[PDB]
Amino acid sequence: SMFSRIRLATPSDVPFIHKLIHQMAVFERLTHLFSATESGLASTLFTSRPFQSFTVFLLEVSRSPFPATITSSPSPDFTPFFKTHNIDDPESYNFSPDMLNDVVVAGFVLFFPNYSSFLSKPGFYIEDIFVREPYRRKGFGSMLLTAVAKQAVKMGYGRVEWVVLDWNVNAIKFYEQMGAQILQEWRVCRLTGDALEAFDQVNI
Amino acid sequence: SMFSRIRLATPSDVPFIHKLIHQMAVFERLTHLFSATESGLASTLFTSRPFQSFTVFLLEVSRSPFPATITSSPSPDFTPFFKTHNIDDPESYNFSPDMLNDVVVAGFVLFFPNYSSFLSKPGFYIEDIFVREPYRRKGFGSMLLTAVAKQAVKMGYGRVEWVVLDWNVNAIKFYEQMGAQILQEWRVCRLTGDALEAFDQVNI
Repeated sequence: SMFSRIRLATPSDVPFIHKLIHQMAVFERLTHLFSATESGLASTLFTSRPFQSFTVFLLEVSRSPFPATITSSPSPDFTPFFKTHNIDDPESYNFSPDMLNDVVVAGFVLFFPNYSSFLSKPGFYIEDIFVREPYRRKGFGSMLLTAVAKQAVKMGYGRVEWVVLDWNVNAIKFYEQMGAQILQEWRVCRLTGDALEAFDQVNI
Repeated sequence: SMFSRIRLATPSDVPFIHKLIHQMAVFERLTHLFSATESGLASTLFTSRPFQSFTVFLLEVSRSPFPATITSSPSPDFTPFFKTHNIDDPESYNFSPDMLNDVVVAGFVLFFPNYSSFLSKPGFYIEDIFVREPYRRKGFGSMLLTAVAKQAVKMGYGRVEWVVLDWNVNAIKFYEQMGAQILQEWRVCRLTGDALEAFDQVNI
């Protein structure tokens, strides 16, 4: 048996969030895009309460059962999610929130509220899901997505949204099986870098 | 001369936000999607400070100059944006935040923070821009977009993002002229309605 739990991240989890983002960049061969720092994460991710703005769920695993609750959870609207599964992790020591306890961080989902004007209802947008290598091929990416959807339902939020690569045919079919719809008409536009910084010069 | 100003919305602006969203739905022939209420907007849009979560800039117009400042602005990171332009508005009385003053609300942009994991930096996502009919064909939609970009630069945010219709060739060219990039590989996925509500039944 391997036990898993999904909980809310708090400021003390910044080292693990930093390392998970780095491993995600390594996995994607995108480390040239990585400039995240622990200070940057610590000063930006936790300026609001969970679900108020940026929110991170952490996936943790253990060979022994987790506690049934988290009494110190940073939100009153959240109780952890759990699953039991029927493994060598050399990086365990860099992912243990309590060095003496047999629990390691295995993945994360980062999400934040979006909004539907026509409904006057918030929803969630999922920005990143990443599961580190020893825990891959076990369905944990889907478990983290499911956790965000379940939280949206508990809170009465209107929609959960994310993006998918046009060619990722297997993920598209997976999302459709869940009842999600791929909105074929929209394209994402991004203003960044020197192009964004040039707006400093507009006389308004 | 017509003077314009872009300021932060506050809870007292809920009636105008409600009516602007409604006019946007009427304009798009999408009123069958409109279920927004003043109470819903009032209880969801203002649970955080400006730029912390959902944020609305309001465009206002006047035949006389605006004050140079807003001392009661709900954010210390914001000063209003202004433009002078070289008109019959029957709906003026439904859009005047102070009935005796010669100022009317003409449009809005609704946006909220997004996040780049690789940068550990927030950005802004623009959800809606709408300018009501007597003030259309005057460049105010671009002015509202510019306001969000300028605010991102002032705050050191990393990117501004939005979506565009694949066939909206003129808007695409406009966004490219500004230096934005259309990311052709991504498609938006949406989980909503009974499909979302079904996640209540997942045993995690």
